[PDB]
Amino acid sequence: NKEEIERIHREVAFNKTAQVLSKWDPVVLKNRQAEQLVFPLEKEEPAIAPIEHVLSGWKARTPLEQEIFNLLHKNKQPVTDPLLTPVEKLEEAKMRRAELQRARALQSYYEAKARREKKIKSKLPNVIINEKRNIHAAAHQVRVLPYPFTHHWQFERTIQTPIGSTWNTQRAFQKLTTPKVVTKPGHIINPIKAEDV
Amino acid sequence: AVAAAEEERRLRQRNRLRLEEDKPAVERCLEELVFGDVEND
Amino acid sequence: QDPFPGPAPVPVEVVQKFCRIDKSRKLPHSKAKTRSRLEVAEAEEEETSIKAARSELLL
Amino acid sequence: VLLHVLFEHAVGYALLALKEVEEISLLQPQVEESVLNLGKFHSIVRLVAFCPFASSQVALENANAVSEGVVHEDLRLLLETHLPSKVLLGVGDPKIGAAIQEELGYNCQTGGVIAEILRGVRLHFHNLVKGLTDLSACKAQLGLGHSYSRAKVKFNVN
Amino acid sequence: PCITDCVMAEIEKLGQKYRVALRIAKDPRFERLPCTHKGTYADDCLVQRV
Amino acid sequence: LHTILGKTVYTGIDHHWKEAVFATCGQQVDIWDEQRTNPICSMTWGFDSISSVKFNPIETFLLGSCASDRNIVLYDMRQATPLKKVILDMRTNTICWNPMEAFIFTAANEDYNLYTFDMRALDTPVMVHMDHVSAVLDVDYSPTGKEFVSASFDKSIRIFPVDKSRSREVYHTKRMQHVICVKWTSDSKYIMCGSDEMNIRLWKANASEKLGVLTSREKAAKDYNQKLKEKFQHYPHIKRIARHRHL
Amino acid sequence: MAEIIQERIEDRLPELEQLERIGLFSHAEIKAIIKKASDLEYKIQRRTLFKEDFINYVQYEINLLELIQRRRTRIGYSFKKDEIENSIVHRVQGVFQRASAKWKDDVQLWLSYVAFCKKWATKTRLSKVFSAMLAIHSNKPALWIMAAKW
Amino acid sequence: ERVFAKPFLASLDGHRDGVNCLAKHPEKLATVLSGACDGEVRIWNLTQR
Ligand SMILES: [Mg+2]
Ligand SMILES: [Zn+2]
Repeated sequence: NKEEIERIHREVAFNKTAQVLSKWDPVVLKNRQAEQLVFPLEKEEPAIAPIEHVLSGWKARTPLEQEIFNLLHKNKQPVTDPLLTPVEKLEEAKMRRAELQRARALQSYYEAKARREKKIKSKLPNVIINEKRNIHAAAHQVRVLPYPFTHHWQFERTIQTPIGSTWNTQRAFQKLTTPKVVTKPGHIINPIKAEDV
Repeated sequence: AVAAAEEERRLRQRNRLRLEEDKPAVERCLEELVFGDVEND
Repeated sequence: QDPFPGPAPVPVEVVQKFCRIDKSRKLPHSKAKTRSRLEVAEAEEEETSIKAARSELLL
Repeated sequence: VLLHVLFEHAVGYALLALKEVEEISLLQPQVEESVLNLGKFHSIVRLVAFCPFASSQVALENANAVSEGVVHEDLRLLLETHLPSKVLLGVGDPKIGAAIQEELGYNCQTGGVIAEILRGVRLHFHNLVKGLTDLSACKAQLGLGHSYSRAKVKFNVN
Repeated sequence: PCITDCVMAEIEKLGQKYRVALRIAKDPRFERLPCTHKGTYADDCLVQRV
Repeated sequence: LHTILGKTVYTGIDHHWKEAVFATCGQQVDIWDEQRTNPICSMTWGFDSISSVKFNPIETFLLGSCASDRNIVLYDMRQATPLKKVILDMRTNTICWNPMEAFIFTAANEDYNLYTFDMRALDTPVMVHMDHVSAVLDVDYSPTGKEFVSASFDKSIRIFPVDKSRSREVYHTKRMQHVICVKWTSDSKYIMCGSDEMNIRLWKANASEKLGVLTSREKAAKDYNQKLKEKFQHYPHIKRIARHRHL
Repeated sequence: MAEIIQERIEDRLPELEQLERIGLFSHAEIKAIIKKASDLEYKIQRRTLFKEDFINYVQYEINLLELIQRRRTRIGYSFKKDEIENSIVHRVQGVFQRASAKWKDDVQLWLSYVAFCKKWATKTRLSKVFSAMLAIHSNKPALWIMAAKW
Repeated sequence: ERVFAKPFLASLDGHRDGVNCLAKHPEKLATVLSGACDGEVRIWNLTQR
């Protein structure tokens, strides 16, 4: 009948979906245990581009650059460096890979050449203790035993370490006061995306 | 591992011995720039 | 082959000077949730003491 | 909030980069010190490019283009060179922003946080570009003010 | 008629019991004039405008 | 730009995060394309007035829903069939997805409570939040995914940590009544509430932070204060001052 | 005051202690280096700043690098380059970046930075330095000629 | 912290019926949309209030 067919479709659908969601368990557990989280999650390219990235962007408009480029492309010579200038991440692609290997082999040769002349150029008994409790001071001590601590000595261990800059070095102090959540003031925070795809 | 640390201490001492006995004049010029000229005795 | 592999060691005695944890007690903990917190506490104490031991050269 | 701002001055064109800013509460008593105080402004804004004008006649040519809202060749040369090619470029004039987006693929925004950033740049401009040009910034405005005014009215010196 | 910010606040503080008066106060034919006065008391606001 | 005539009164609408598709919830769930005026996919389980529908920001082919039989329905865009249903004691007004955990959502329920669920194991909720005294209307997560804000039929709004059962802070005003809708802004710094006296108010996520640019000494002082508070959070006098909120 | 200075000296401590472990430098030499380093650090963290102080700091670090380089060859110890040499190079790079940010108009400081990058720094750092120079000093063809020549 | 606890910032007015819906703008922080019971939709500038 129609009814029991439908419930089978729900069962097969849920099992496929649950298996999909299981890949997010490693990410969630790591993030909940992380010492510091930076938002937005997406990384940012460093401030200063190292020239070789920049020179790819430029094109030709003046008559000089037109004639230079035309003569280059009609020949086999390339406009820019393959290894130095990165590009956006079939048979022609293999040839460019081969061209990269020859280009990489060349830089080895000149360096292998250079090393030669460099080598060439180089060539209590009486004490009573008041048993009364200090009710004023005890008002400041902790009453309850917080979770997840079972025995009161276990909670005592965590509190011993001082954190002020008076008792600790400056770099030790910074590690002790690392904030849990760090957010850039003006950037939009987006939801997690497949571990940065 | 005690002998390993005991082996290390003499390595420094032998290395330290070799650098004080013979010093080029250029090094003496540099050490005054880096360490200054102070006498405590 | 480097004759001394490890990083620069620090004297144990100066480190013990900057310690405020009672190692004498043998408290039992059978729960992992308690275990994680206690190991962090030793980690925080151990790291802070070591930096002060190196800082003795500043004197 | 990382975005680029284009600031036009009598001495030349300047390109600046914005790192971070508290956008919502910018027009508030405490936060306004972000742009007013020179040290805090240097924390969030840097000068990435500067192309000064060679001569007074060149400065007059750019002044005419900016008033008309067209993209002069001097402006386009600076923009094409040091801007990577997903880019937000801030302009003070909506018309020049539309012309840039037609000439080049950058996205232009004319209002919002950018309006407050430009006032911060204008107030602290002499400090950022100090020493990069031979002729002083204060004299650059005084010299251009006359030559721009003579052109409009067809002044005859005889 | 003119409605100040000081007067409009006093209506809002009255609660839901005076909701009808609040809806009549927001009438597009009215003139809504602002005031930057540190407080809510309105008698001092009007006499100063007068 | 375009208008679509319909036969039933729709109650809610949300848009796909990435694929230019919007779904609306009326008497039965429909999925609509911007370049397609009829619903391409129609989802139904029972005969009900569905109040709200929400897309999932992670694994964006999932859906969430709340209906009039005090039940929550989870759908699936790709396979075009509902996944699972859970019935509570009372109707849930709104459902909100956690933007950093794909399988967590929080439902605002009318029994003065908030329920956090893990959609894999829906038999029991993960946590219960119970500091409100009237019907909770809408919830919304902070973009950091560690906190959310809830509006109530009572004239107050609270902020809860996802792992705790109690409210961290409460906001209230004599002029503000029956907060209906609340949205946490995208930079995790401000909270805005939409209420029924015709005013929208803007609140701060943290009531003591300094919004402007800071110096190294101020930043060092700010972090030192925060670590001090959590170190001594269990002592009696620290608790008394910190948790005292005037109502 | 000395909060930032103390941070920098504690950052400088580990390579000095490793140098003590090498046997290259004696303990009194380490004390003298720490003293002069603190004295030079106090100069460049003041509210009133001068270029002479940055130049003196850079020159002291260069002299220390040369002394270490001369002593390593005599000893014959070539290990742990990263712990000492690279740490000093990053500190000097930070000093140069701060100095160049303060004084953009001075070409001579830029050329000093370029020469140091050629002598001790990775080629990508020199590429970034040339890009930063050509960003603000595009009106001097000689800078373009040097950049192309490199 | 208790001395400096000042959460209120500003209030926006202009709707003539109770607010029922809110939608934030994905690209700009300072733009939000609201919908009232009378049927009008208002776009608000958060920075300019
Ligand atoms: Mg009165
Ligand atoms: Zn008034």
